[PDB]
Amino acid sequence: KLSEEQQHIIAILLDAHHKTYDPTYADFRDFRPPVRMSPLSMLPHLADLVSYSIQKVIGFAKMIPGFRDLTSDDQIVLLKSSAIEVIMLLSNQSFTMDDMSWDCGSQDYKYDVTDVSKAGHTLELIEPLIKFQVGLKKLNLHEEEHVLLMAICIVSPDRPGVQDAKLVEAIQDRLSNTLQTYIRCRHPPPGSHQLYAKMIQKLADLRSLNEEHSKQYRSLSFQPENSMKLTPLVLEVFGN
Amino acid sequence: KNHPMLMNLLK
Ligand SMILES: CCC(O)(CC)CS[C@@H](C)C1=CC[C@H]2/C(=C/C=C3C[C@@H](O)C(=CCO)[C@H](O)C3)CCC[C@]12C
Repeated sequence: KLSEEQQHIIAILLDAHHKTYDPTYADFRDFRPPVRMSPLSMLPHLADLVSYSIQKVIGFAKMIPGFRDLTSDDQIVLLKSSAIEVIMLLSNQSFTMDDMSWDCGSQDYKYDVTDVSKAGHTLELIEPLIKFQVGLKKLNLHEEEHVLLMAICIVSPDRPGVQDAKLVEAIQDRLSNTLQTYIRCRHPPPGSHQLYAKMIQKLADLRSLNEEHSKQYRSLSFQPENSMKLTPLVLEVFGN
Repeated sequence: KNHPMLMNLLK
């Protein structure tokens, strides 16, 4: 019941993922070094991590079937708004339920609540972010469902500033139907129970996290000396 | 709209 096109779409998204996500995290050594102590000591390191991840999110989006057909301005709008959400999704791969932290290959590059707090964020974001990572982890998505969820997150028509919303929605619909059919044919029970609905709920959760993140980003970036620690791409994307 | 680097990475 999974058509040839839908098996094609999945193969593409999986490939795009493999070419844009490095599970060895080798490049992290290029970042400004993580400093754990106290005042914003993790901002330069995590800011570089984010900036790096935006580049990977961009590379992924471009390989989403139909994404290229959008106008450059719609592409910009979709990436600007979803980037932090897709990074949070991407990060679930490094997130371990063992100690509720993001474990990226080593101890220096192991990130926990106190590391995120030392990036300038409060529990008002961090609590639901971990809550999100745990609940997403519990879903035990196939990698196919993971990459589909990320594509669907990027191509949302209700994003602020979207012009050709009809065209965006058509692209997303084709992806949603690909996901829904995949779960029915490829994801066995009980793991497939209400799985689509739960995955959609996660997209709602990400909107909320995106909103809280923006508020706290405006606070942090409001101060030039902290804004000074970010990267040009992070300012361009998370900025106005 | 005024996103040089984002648009450059998109092309
Ligand atoms: C520095 C402040 C800033 O708000 C950005 C302006 C981000 S802090 C907070 C909100 C946040 C979101 C993603 C989280 C994390 C992501 C982890 C990743 C590691 C790996 O899974 C990965 C690899 C890509 O190769 C992901 O893209 C990102 C864990 C730590 C905390 C991170 C950075």
